[PDB]
Amino acid sequence: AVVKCKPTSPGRRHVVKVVNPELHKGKPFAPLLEKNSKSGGRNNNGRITTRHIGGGHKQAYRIVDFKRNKDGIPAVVERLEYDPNRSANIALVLYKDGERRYILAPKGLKAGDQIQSGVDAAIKPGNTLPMRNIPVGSTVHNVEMKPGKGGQLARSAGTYVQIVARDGAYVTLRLRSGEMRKVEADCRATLGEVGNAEHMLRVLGKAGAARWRGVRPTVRGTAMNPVDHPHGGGEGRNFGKHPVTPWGVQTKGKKTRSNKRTDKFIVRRRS
RNA sequence: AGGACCGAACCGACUAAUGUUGAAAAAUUAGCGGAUGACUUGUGGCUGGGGGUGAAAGGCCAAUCAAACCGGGAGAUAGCU
RNA sequence: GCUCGCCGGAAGACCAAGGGUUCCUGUCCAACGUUAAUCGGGGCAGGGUGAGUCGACCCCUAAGGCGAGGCCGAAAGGCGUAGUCGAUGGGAAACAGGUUAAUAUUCCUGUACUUGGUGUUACUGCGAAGGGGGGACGGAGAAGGCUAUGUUGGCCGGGCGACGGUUGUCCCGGUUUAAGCGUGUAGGCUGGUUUUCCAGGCAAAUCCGGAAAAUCAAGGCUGAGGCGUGAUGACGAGGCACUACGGUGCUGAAGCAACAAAUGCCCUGCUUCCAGGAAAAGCCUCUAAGCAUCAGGUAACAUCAAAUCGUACCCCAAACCGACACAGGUGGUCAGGUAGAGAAUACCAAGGCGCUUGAGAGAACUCGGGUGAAGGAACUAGGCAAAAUGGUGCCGUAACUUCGGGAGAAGGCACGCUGAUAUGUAGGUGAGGUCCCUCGCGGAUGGAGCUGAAAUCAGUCGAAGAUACCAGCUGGCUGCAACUGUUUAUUAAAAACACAGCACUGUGCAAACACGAAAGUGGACGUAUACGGUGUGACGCCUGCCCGGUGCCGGAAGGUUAAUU
RNA sequence: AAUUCCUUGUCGGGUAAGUUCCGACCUGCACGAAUGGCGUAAUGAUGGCCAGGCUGUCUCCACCCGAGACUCAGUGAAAUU
RNA sequence: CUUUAAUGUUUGAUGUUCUAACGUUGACCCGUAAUCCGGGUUGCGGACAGUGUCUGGUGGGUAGUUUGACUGGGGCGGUCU
Repeated sequence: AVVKCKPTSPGRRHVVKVVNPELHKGKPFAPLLEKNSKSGGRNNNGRITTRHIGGGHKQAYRIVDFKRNKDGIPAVVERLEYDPNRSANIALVLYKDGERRYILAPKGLKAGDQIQSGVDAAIKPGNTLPMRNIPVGSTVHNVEMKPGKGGQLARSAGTYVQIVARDGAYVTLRLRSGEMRKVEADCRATLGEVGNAEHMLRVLGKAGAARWRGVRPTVRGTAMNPVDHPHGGGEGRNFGKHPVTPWGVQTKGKKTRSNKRTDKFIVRRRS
């Protein structure tokens, strides 16, 4: 739910929280936990490869099952849980055989509801079926791109994919980015939209909030002496050159897609 | 409840005087700021020189930084002293 | 040796790190000590560090490192699998007292305990590089229940006062006692027991998980403290003989209660919040492959073993880092008394010091401070500095405002001591006693004693009652930046850098991008409500005209145009 | 105007007297709308200005307490030449 | 030997399709009590992609260098036969 904190302090006038009581107010399922130590934007060589990353709050990894290959065995939702490693919330489900697993939580899922995977599953939100058996004009999430590896698209808070057509062993999709992609007509997809849609209306409010997320401050570059950045310096605020990345790339329109390996599944890239 | 309030430890270093072959190759005294947090601290670890890191000052990288230090090319070259 | 003065959340005591004999004793004084030196952290010699329980080694791992093969790479070599190292973390066990010139939870006395090996006996399904469980973990807040400890009283011993008073509501001191064993409370959590079935846990499983029934509601786990035991002991103020006044054997009284009470224990708890909170082993269970009048397991007793290294001393400092016996720097632990909100401040206790040149004189001038006639910022670049303000409670409190603030706005009154209300109140604590009982560390009743505010009235001293130390100057107009923050270690803390927010743009995942000759890694065990880059910089009303130029994104008819031919 | 050369712009405010400050005027040498424009409560060891209190800051110094200076003893440097 | 159409042959351009090269940071099995690697099976792509040699364009991202002299100081201007 949406709620705006009160201006009891400078640092709360603009903070906005996304609260939800349905989430489990307790410890998570340990057997599905894994240590996730932070890196800091560095690599095996120790060099900062991705800037603006460091610190943040400790996190343990919740092993999520994006494949959903347990077919013909229904599961009941035990409880909704909070996962820091992603924006959407997850759901601990209990299979009839006694095995529990985590999944992404669709829009209107609850605790106690049932879901089933496979080719003979029902057409309801939260179910997983190969897109071959999904009608056209439907809406799915956690879409696979190659059969067997697991969902890779529409995994975020409120991201959904819409199926537009089915030509052969392929199907055409419009992703949340407006792009029009095609994938094999056997890649499993999960019905419904990921439910955290109020995650975008959130407001951190203060700088320290972004630092809890493991984010580090962003220094522009215009105040970065010429040795450090192309924009560099100058007496005052000159900036009389083209906007450019560090390492010299435009950043203001220049397209940088150079795959040329797929180059078949793209139809309506965007805009 | 709070990057909330006063204020010690703790962390800093705004003003002044002293000191300036100093007690000290940046301190002392008197006041000053933050003080549940983008806080602070111990231990150990990673990043190596046209590179690192940098809430960015051309700042820091062993009292040394507009390209560290040791050795070597090297008895560089010096129409200048 | 008698005094004086200083620290006393240390300038005291115990450690890590680091140093490595500076420790103790004897002896010496050239040099070292900023002076002398009989002294010394100096020289010389001798002596000193005693562990099954402390720590390390050892078992388990974190970040990370190395890395058989392997992948990649002109060579060197780089990345990395299985694995192996790696604490700053997890993992069995000792307390008190006494003792040496110098060591001790290490020696001695007493009382305990833990993990293993072997053997006898009795009863036996044992077994893993595997499965599960557990270990296992955040921040803040909230009390309650205890203790450490302290105060008073009582008890015991001593004392009757260098000057008035002092046999009394007088004065001084002591009033300590552990681990462990046993008891299982305050209290926290969880519903238990039995039978059957099952796509799960890489196969199996009596374990875990899941489903279905009957049957009982009481079963259990965890748990500070207290009590008892340990303890007819030990220690003990002080005695009595030795007594070189350097010191020894024996003896040694009381050894209770109440109140207050922690930041520490119950508490790895409870409650609540988002930023959602290590791993692995030991340990508890499950069985497989396997072994069965075996081997092995369990239980009791018995016996043996528990090695090796460190252990002195300093450790906010003269012993470590600073070239010095240097106003510096240095992590953790113990945290008394009076007043106080307090770990501030003042004065003190234990204890430890007076800072390794002194003596005198009492000029200018300098430094650090104290007071000041009248005037009161006339000083000065500038109220620089200094002076001033300063506490609790009550009344009261502006424009403006994002309605939270502004605000401790401003400003005003009252603060002592004594007595009474009340021979010490309200409150808090709570014994005996009575009653109850599942007879217990119980519940109720009961209120002794202890403890003790705050206010009112009255009276009273002083120039002055927040009397010391401690301890906001205030207000008004205004620029810039929203704010908290960050920065030029060592002349610049700012209007700069960050910032939440906004926008443009790129990126469909083997993502863009970045580090890399490459492999590969990061981004991310993420997937456009995401990530990267750029600029702007809370919020609020808004963000206008121009695509010629440069760049970017697109597009076509033609022209020009590389290697090649 | 953190931007205004001319310039102490002009008027008014405040002062006995105000190149600074405040508020208006516009002739903006050379503001201007996310290298953002105009406002903005709160905040700030921020810049500037005016008041009350306060004072040895000053008129104008005076006296006093201590540490040095001075003298004796012991030890015993330095820049410079 | 001036000339043009169905075939054979030839190479060259486009188009559709296939799989055997190649790719696979898809699935499963084994080495193997191993998310590396390799092998195998299968699927998806598929002669594209990608790499090598050559070549055009772009290229302060990174380098090595240049940027004169006279001169009533230098610069500016002017001059240099």
